[PDB]
Amino acid sequence: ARVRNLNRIIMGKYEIEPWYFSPYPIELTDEDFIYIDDFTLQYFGSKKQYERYRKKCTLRHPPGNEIYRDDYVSFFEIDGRKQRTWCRNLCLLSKLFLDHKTLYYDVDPFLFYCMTRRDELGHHLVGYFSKEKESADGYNVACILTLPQYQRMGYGKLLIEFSYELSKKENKVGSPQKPLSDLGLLSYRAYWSDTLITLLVEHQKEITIDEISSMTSMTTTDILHTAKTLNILRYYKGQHIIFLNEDILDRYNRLKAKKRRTIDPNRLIWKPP
Ligand SMILES: CC(=O)SCCNC(=O)CCNC(=O)[C@H](O)C(C)(C)COP(=O)(O)OP(=O)(O)OC[C@H]1O[C@@H](n2cnc3c(N)ncnc32)[C@H](O)[C@@H]1OP(=O)(O)O
Repeated sequence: ARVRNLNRIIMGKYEIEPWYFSPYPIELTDEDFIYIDDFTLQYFGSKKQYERYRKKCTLRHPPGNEIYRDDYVSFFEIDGRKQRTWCRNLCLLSKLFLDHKTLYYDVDPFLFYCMTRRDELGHHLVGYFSKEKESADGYNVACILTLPQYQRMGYGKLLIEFSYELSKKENKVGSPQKPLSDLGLLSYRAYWSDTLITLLVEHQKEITIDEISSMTSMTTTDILHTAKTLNILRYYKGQHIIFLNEDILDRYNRLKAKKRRTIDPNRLIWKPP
């Protein structure tokens, strides 16, 4: 009698192996897989069951308001309390790739911003980031995740950039919840670096900390840490600034050479509560 662990999830054409254990309320059997509907995120122990529900009539995108939509991606804002089932399913899926995550069942305190890529086939959920409706620490992100099958395609940086656009619209600085996984922290460091580098080349050769946080919603701490890492911190005109140098120009051009997609602030149709 085999009592197997969940060793693989079948999502669309993808067969993904979890990185960590997730509390799916499922029976342990001699099989080690479950089906995850790429639209509803519902889990099924049998292909037949999955098929049975797949036929049902359902929207083909996350259950929320589309507050951002460009030719590349869309962002849906979902209130956990309004979509408990879907969000709980999202959290169970997310935990498979997180060392730790708050109780998956309690989604009420969060707002989920799910990003989809649109094809000739429609919407495809590629990642998301949750956010406390009320954060005592002012965290502008709780967990952020790019589904495994879509990682290392630039989606994570888009998720992060979007979280800062919300903060900017809110007229507040923000920073991701600590502690961050290594993957998460390294992604933020790259984003913060790319951001200061782009500002120095496209905005001004010299910029004060205040100006930076005002334009990016990045906190003083994240700005200083990033500036020190790049060796671009100085004192000019009576205050601390970051400055441009050949290294930064080089980095900027290399960044641009990758012709990466970015978020257009003008397409964010959203008002904070
Ligand atoms: C806040 C918190 O509670 S934190 C927890 C953070 N989340 C996790 O740990 C969950 C598991 N991990 C993940 O979901 C992901 O690893 C994340 C979100 C941390 C990062 O997401 P990703 O989609 O992989 O990010 P992204 O692709 O933008 O990262 C850039 C990397 O992709 C590579 N890349 C992007 N597009 C391309 C492309 N077209 N061709 C080749 N490489 C590419 C970059 O070269 C870079 O590699 P590098 O980091 O060694 O320099």
